[PDB]
Amino acid sequence: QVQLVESGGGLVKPGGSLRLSCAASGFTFSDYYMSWIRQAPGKGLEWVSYISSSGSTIYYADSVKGRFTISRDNAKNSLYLQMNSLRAEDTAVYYCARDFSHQQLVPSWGQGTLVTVSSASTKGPSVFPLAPSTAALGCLVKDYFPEPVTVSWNSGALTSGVHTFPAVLQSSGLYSLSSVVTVPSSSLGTQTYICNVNHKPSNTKVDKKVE
Amino acid sequence: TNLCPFGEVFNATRFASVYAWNRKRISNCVADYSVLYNSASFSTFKCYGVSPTKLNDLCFTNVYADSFVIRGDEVRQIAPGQTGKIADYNYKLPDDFTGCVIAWNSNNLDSKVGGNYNYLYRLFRKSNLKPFERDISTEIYQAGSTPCNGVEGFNCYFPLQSYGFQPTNGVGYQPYRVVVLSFELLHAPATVCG
Amino acid sequence: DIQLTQSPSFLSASVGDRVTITCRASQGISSYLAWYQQKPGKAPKLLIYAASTLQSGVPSRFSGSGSGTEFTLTISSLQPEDFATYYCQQLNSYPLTFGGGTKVEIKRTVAAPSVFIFPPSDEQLKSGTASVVCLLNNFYPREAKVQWKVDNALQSGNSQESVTEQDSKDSTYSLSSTLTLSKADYEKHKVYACEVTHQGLSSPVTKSFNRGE
Ligand SMILES: *[C@@H]1O[C@H](CO)[C@@H](O)[C@H](O)[C@H]1NC(C)=O
Repeated sequence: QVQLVESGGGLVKPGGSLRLSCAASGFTFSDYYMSWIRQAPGKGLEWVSYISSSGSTIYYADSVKGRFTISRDNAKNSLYLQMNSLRAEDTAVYYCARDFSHQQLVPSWGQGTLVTVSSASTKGPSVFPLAPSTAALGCLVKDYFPEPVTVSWNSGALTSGVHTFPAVLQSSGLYSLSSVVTVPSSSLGTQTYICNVNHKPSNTKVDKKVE
Repeated sequence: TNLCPFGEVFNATRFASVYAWNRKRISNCVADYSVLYNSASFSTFKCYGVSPTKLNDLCFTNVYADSFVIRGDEVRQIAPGQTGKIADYNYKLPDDFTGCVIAWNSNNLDSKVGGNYNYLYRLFRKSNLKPFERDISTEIYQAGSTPCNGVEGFNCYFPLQSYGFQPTNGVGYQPYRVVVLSFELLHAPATVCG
Repeated sequence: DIQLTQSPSFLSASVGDRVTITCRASQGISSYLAWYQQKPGKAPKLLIYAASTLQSGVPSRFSGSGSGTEFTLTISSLQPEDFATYYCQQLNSYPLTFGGGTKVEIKRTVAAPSVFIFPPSDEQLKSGTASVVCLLNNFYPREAKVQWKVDNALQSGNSQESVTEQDSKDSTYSLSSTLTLSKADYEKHKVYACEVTHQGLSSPVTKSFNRGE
């Protein structure tokens, strides 16, 4: 089951540093070249750096040359990126990816990590119900930072009819969210509806029952 | 008179990588070849033209000692008549070779937890090495018919693959330090004796 | 530094239509190319690699072609679940370069927006900032004017909105305009109403509520 689990990431005071880690399973990792490719919010794919299958060879983009240090450990199959002197511009989702073996030109990517380079202290959101008046109820996620939130309705057991929206960046500098789920009007007094928010950046996990 | 600095060659702190194997010229001295044998700390000790006993009883015009690092999977190839990744593209001994090949396991000194990425062999080469030839090229090799423009990429790979030396490795992929003694005889007088 | 030139930037098609995308490389790259499909904020996923060959688990409708400079990706019968951005990647020489990317829309029969409206609950007023929300649910197409009236008075600039992506099933968008008010401005006025205008509606729909049921 080829899979690259990435980890680390998050809110870095500009000028600081962060490490990015990529746990490789499912293949002979020591055969494959590897790469670090970042993607600004809703912009292209920017390749940043790579490392040979043996770690003999290494190159960096001019956008990160000297600033980032890429590395691989081949017994623990991981691949590492040490990012120093982070800028405003360096804010991106960062992806690791197998580029190719000597023999199988078959890429594959990891789930990414939100490297969010700014000066704002992390704040936990507030969660208010969007109670019903077929019926429609929801959840209100307000005043959090940085991204992301995750909303899940009845613990991932209610996924039919959910629309969780994008984060609106308020004038205060804080993100707001909204997540709503439509339901059988008749099933309202019988079935209990609870929304689960989880904000790993501030270690906040709330469960509001909606009624 | 003088002693042969064989102790500088074996017990040296730095060894070179195979592709740039380090050869040193030993001359005008006397060393004990029985004493090298009487180590019994060498895992490999094979001599090819000479008896390890009759070596203290000999004189040659020049003694040549080449020092590099390989892995154990690869030690069987530092021998005449061997074909392999190392035996072809890194360091090849002729078929008339008279000499000794000595190698021991250097995993304690020559590997690191993060990856000792400093020793390298030539995985890719257009043709086989001539015996005792050194290739130091870092041209970006070409496997498939698309050219390379000097950069690496699919079917255009960098010729030098770093050994990924970690101590947790298995025996075959652990570093073995190696020294090859070749013994030359030419019309010039003898300089290395017993 | 091989540049990739991919067209179109944006294509819109209906279910079962044959989408065709072109990526042209600024030099010979002779089949060292892959094709990815990236849903929003998600990892790019592999569909085609080696210019023509279909990854395991990628529906047979997807297909690649080309060698040298001209490369095409083809969806022989588009699906409601192919709404994405599609990139090509050049693997011939590092740095790895990518195509521009092609967004893909799904075209569907007009739908009307079910419009619910929601109050500042009963907790936000402990915080002094009330928030009214207006939900425009399951409409097509993407364009919609939401209008916030507090006592038949137009509110500009105190309202933020965001829109989902196309449903993986029926291609409708949903939208939420969030109005923000101080506790004193929410207590200052009675009728709060949300005026929605959309292609699917013959006349502008307005759901209201009275502070105090
Ligand atoms: C290397 O060191 C050991 C310990 O001093 C010594 O006995 C051995 O003979 C040395 N090797 C050579 C080739 O001199």
